[PDB]
Amino acid sequence: MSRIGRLPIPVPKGVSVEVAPGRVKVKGPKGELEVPVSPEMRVVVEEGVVRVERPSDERRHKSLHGLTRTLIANAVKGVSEGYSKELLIKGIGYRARLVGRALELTVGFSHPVVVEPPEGITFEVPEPTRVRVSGIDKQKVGQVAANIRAIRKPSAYHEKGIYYAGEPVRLKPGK
Amino acid sequence: MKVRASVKRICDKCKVIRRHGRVYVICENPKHKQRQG
Amino acid sequence: XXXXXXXXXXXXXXXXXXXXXXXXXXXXXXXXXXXXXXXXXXXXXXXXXXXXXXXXXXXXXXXXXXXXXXXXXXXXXXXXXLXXXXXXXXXXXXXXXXXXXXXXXXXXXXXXXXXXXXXXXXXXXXXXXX
Amino acid sequence: YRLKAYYREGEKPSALRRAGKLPGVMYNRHLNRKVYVDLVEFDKVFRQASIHHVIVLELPDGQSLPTLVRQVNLDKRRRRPEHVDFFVLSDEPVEMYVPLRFVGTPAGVRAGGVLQEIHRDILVKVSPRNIPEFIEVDVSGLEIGDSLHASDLKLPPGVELAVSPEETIAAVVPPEDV
Amino acid sequence: MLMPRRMKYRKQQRGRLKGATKGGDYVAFGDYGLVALEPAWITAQQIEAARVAMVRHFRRGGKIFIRIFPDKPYTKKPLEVRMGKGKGNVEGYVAVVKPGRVMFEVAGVTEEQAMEALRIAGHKLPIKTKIVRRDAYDEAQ
RNA sequence: CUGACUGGGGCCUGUAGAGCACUGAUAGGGCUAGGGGGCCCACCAGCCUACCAAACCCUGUCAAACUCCGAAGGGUCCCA
RNA sequence: CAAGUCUGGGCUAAGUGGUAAAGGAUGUGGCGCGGCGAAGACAGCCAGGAGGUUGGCUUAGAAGCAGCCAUCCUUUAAAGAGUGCGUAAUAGCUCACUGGUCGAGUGGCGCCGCGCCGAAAAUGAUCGGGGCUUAAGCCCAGCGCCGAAGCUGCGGGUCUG
RNA sequence: UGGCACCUCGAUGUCGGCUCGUCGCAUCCUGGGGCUGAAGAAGGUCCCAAGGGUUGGGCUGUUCGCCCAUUAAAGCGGCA
Ligand SMILES: [Mg+2]
Ligand SMILES: [Mg+2]
Ligand SMILES: [Mg+2]
Ligand SMILES: [Mg+2]
Ligand SMILES: [Mg+2]
Ligand SMILES: [Mg+2]
Ligand SMILES: [Mg+2]
Ligand SMILES: [Mg+2]
Ligand SMILES: [Mg+2]
Ligand SMILES: [Mg+2]
Ligand SMILES: [Mg+2]
Ligand SMILES: [Mg+2]
Ligand SMILES: [Mg+2]
Ligand SMILES: [Mg+2]
Ligand SMILES: [Mg+2]
Ligand SMILES: [Mg+2]
Ligand SMILES: [Mg+2]
Ligand SMILES: [Mg+2]
Ligand SMILES: [Mg+2]
Ligand SMILES: [Mg+2]
Ligand SMILES: [Mg+2]
Ligand SMILES: [Mg+2]
Ligand SMILES: [Zn+2]
Repeated sequence: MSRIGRLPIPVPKGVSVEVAPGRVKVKGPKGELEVPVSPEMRVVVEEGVVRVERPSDERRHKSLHGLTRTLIANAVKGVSEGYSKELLIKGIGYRARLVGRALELTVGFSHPVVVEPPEGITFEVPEPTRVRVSGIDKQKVGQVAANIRAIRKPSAYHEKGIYYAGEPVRLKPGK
Repeated sequence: MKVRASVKRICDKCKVIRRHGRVYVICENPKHKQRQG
Repeated sequence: XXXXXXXXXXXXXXXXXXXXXXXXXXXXXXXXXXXXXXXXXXXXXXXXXXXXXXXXXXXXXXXXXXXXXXXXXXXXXXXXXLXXXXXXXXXXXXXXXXXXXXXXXXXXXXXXXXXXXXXXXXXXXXXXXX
Repeated sequence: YRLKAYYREGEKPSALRRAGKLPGVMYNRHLNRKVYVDLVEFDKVFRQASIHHVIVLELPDGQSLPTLVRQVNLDKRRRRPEHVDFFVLSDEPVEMYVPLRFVGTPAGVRAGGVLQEIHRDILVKVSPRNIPEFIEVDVSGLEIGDSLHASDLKLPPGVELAVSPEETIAAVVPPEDV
Repeated sequence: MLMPRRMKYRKQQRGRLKGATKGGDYVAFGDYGLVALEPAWITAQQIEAARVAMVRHFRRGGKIFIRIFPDKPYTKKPLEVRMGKGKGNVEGYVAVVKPGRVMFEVAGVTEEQAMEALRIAGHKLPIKTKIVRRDAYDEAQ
């Protein structure tokens, strides 16, 4: 047993954490984020670490302790560019060229899919066989990466899909 | 499988998740996932 | 200490003057032969110093309360657990470090091994004639 | 063994048996004294402490009563004891039912039966000094057709034998083929 | 199925289902027992369906024990027949059971296999039937 | 002043419950009148039956048309 | 719609209350047992995860893994004639068993109260309705109040003695 | 299809068809999705979804049912 929040934060390149009496605003060298906090549970803003403290033991104080700490723990490494989040593509003739930020890509359709990115999402394309989605917040990267998953569904008896790391456990062939 | 009234754990690596009120049971292979309904 | 007493007495009775209290597997250079390189000194000085070990701070606290404390090595870092008894000890130590550190990846001998009612050293254990 | 006792003076006790205090009564020749014992102590000792063992009963007068069980009334759609009749043993060869058991290969283990007729080893009376804890019955080769017990080789060590009958004893049954 | 070969009279009544057990709570034959909890009837089809589900489940060892016997004729009139005009025909003999009575008793079957086998035969019956093991709750003195 | 009802005394029953000693059915176990029979033998001079099975004894049961048992109650009579 | 948003202790997150069963499920709250544990416990991340041994015609094939015998031993600081895959069988992936830098609690149960699914019919839906979540539901209590043509307060008539 | 006999014997018109609709989903298609013994198409099954459609004919008084040509489909029921 170790409830998440019984071990401290401490962060080199010590970004600023303020009060914001119902929420948490985190400002770093790259960007600022936002974490909503339940008002009954008290996170405190001491030197170096960001403490977390729960009143009692029921089904909300025992889970919001750990929710509230861990959503800060994403924002600790989030504002210092600690997320790479590759998306490697398979395919016989598939690629993904970038014009500006709207990433069009050939996934076997009759038209290249134009991906419109939201604010604060960088489509770093080093290769035609693999791209990577960068940004600041982990939710903002994982949601857009799920939108990249929303075009092509992998593991359909063969290749031409995405796996977020590369994991073919697809299924047996059909001959 | 699919929607059943009784839910049992075939091939012991099942995980039983109660989401949105009702009970799902999931694995790696999706031919053994179950919804109670 | 509830079920493990006779098992701790199999390494806390004859261990009055231990030998190879070095490092066990530690990923790089770990047996990978299961005949001579695994038991190391069984190709020369038989099996009288091939550990028996279920402790590093468990029954080692009993060995640190029995006689002296033999030696002091891994207690904060990662180097698993390795014990011995005597057998060769001062004799075939370079052969035991040659079969235990004769290949692997480089030379994974033993960090701080004891030697006859005292203690051993890192340089004297890895690059030692005794 | 080593169970506490109390007193009863003609109470309610259907209302007293709600918190795990079932009533009881003990006797050897006279003094039919009404007691009540605790259910997790009597149940916990009564897990393994069977009829053969002399369960001794501390009493607030300072006596240790060498008792045993006469009957456990099942609650019969609740599976619980209502009232347990204790029996003090005195200077008398009292009656005992000892759960003896069987050890060995039953009928040549692959061609083996069930050997289910335990039936609590019908009766052995005994003095309070020669009372046993365990008597052993082997099942050395007893295959399907012949080699039954029939209580002829039912000479226990000492005191006593079965008094009147020699008829109820275990046997070998065929298995359930498909 | 099975049926009693001789009777004093062919048809008989129904009665009620009250009373606790009237005997049949201690096991005294096997190491386990399937004990009932609700008052109902046990048809010979329910006897056969639960008896086949043992010998088809576990094989080569373990004698099955039944302590139920149907002596009550279930009387049912033919279809599309008006009321009166006597009782109906006899189709299958049923067995009255009380709550807390042990019906099925396995023999020579271990723990993890007898819990499973009594669990399979428990669903063949319309009664909440829990499973009891061999305890010290005999009627010995 | 006898009445409905109630209190103190008797009498009666065979229901609930319980039980197998009676009338029947019964899950097993032991014994085995005997029988397809017999390993097969100058037939009785056997042997185990994993073949069947009468009757008997135990562990266990069920019953409106079974009761060795048996209330709570009801009826009747005497007094208040 | 006349009278407590009464005083206490818990419980329910389903509108259960306010529609019913067999069965199922880390839904919660309470009681008892057992193992483990700061001679460092569970899920974790790394580890030589093994030698007789492809034990034996097993009918092609039996390497732990379709199904058989009578079920082993020894090397070890922990390992079977093997937990699930994957192979026609192979090989291989994970292991039951265990060594640590960590960390103070951790699993199987047997009851018990309220719950969830099971629960789809024909004009417009609802527990009487609106609404109700430390309650305006459910369990144990307590002090009051509302509440009939019932009883008493008073007046009047009739019938019987 | 039944059982019951509760309003209806000073009577509540019975089968079928034409016209006219309306509602439920336990969906025939169209719209999504999971599994598959799903290589693709065509499939099987299950979950949500009743918004719209559900043909023109021969046979018999027929509801139903059997055949011709199509469609993606010629759904099951209630509303005396
Ligand atoms: Mg009088
Ligand atoms: Mg009178
Ligand atoms: Mg009277
Ligand atoms: Mg009678
Ligand atoms: Mg009766
Ligand atoms: Mg009387
Ligand atoms: Mg008011
Ligand atoms: Mg309900
Ligand atoms: Mg309250
Ligand atoms: Mg009045
Ligand atoms: Mg008046
Ligand atoms: Mg009708
Ligand atoms: Mg009538
Ligand atoms: Mg009229
Ligand atoms: Mg008419
Ligand atoms: Mg008419
Ligand atoms: Mg539907
Ligand atoms: Mg359907
Ligand atoms: Mg579709
Ligand atoms: Mg397809
Ligand atoms: Mg519509
Ligand atoms: Mg429509
Ligand atoms: Zn699984």
